[PDB]
Amino acid sequence: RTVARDITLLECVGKGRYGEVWRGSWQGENVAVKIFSSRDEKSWFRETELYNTVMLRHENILGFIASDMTSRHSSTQLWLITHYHEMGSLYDYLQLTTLDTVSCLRIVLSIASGLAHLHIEIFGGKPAIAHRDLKSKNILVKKNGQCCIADLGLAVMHRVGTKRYMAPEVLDETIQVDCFDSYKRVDIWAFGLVLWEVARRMVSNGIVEDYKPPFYDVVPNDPSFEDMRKVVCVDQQRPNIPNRWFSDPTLTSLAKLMKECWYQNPSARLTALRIKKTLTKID
Ligand SMILES: COc1cc(-c2cncc(-c3ccc(C4CCN(C)CC4)cc3)c2C)cc(OC)c1OC
Ligand SMILES: COc1cc(-c2cncc(-c3ccc(C4CCN(C)CC4)cc3)c2C)cc(OC)c1OC
Ligand SMILES: COc1cc(-c2cncc(-c3ccc(C4CCN(C)CC4)cc3)c2C)cc(OC)c1OC
Repeated sequence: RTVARDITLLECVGKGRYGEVWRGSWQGENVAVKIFSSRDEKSWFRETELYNTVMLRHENILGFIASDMTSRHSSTQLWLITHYHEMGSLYDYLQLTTLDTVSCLRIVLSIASGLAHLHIEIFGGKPAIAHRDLKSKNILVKKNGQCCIADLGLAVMHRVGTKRYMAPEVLDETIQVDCFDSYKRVDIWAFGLVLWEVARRMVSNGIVEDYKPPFYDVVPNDPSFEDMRKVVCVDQQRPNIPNRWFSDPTLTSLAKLMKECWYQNPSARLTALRIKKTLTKID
């Protein structure tokens, strides 16, 4: 039979230290092609190893299509092919777009759904998985208003995380590295920062906050590990909840939820399943 393996790379939609992501075309259908730098080969190997262990299939997990390794003259080329989400990342989306109560809840419940699916062990099934780099750039927006979680290059089954999103126990090196639940609790911290980023863009009583990344007001751009440790661990700062949220029942409930993702004590934080249940009772 014919194995049509050609992908037409049409436009670059992301470029970083990781490498590049392209919109591509296979048999008339859009795909996303992540081309890895030499620098970040181990991210391709880890995501490939995970998908070779468990073929994750969930509406709120970026859809896997293929892992490709091609021999070149002097190098190895590593591609990850996935579903293509033309609306781009949540980070991208929140820059110009504002949300209402329905769209805000749909976004955050879809993220919680994807995260709970990663975290849960299913017997007969899937191993439990922690993401370890959850942030708004690693979440894609779908046309139906739900999101999907991307980038399992740091995932662990039962490179470091983006420093801005690191939990206190990562920054102070107290994380119980032999305990899988520790890595879940690091994801929940990061989830709470994403929830704050999204909630800011939800309009209430004619008011919205501008898009800002977590800790924009207390660390530099490209904060150092030390910058983050002093804010999060030493001073125990947390993102600001604006007064205007306390006039809106949805943002009042979301403020309480994000507080319960940011406890210094990792074992006090809510689980992804408890976050879903709380979100299904809002509105
Ligand atoms: C190797 O590499 C690439 C392959 C492909 C590709 C292209 N046409 C058809 C296929 C195909 C799928 C599955 C079967 C099955 C049929 C049932 N039978 C019992 C077992 C075998 C056969 C054929 C594939 C896998 C695309 C690629 O790009 C997206 C590839 O490169 C990453
Ligand atoms: C990787 O991704 C894509 C793959 C394909 C694709 C191409 N040829 C053949 C197949 C296939 C056929 C038949 C089986 C069999 C397996 C065992 N049993 C006998 C029942 C079913 C499996 C696989 C597929 C899935 C199409 C795609 O899109 C239209 C893909 O997505 C980009
Ligand atoms: C986070 O990580 C990965 C993401 C993706 C991915 C999947 N769908 C769509 C995208 C995308 C498309 C388009 C835009 C822009 C361009 C046009 N307009 C001006 C605004 C929107 C941005 C983003 C991406 C980047 C694939 C990945 O792997 C193949 C990723 O890595 C795991």
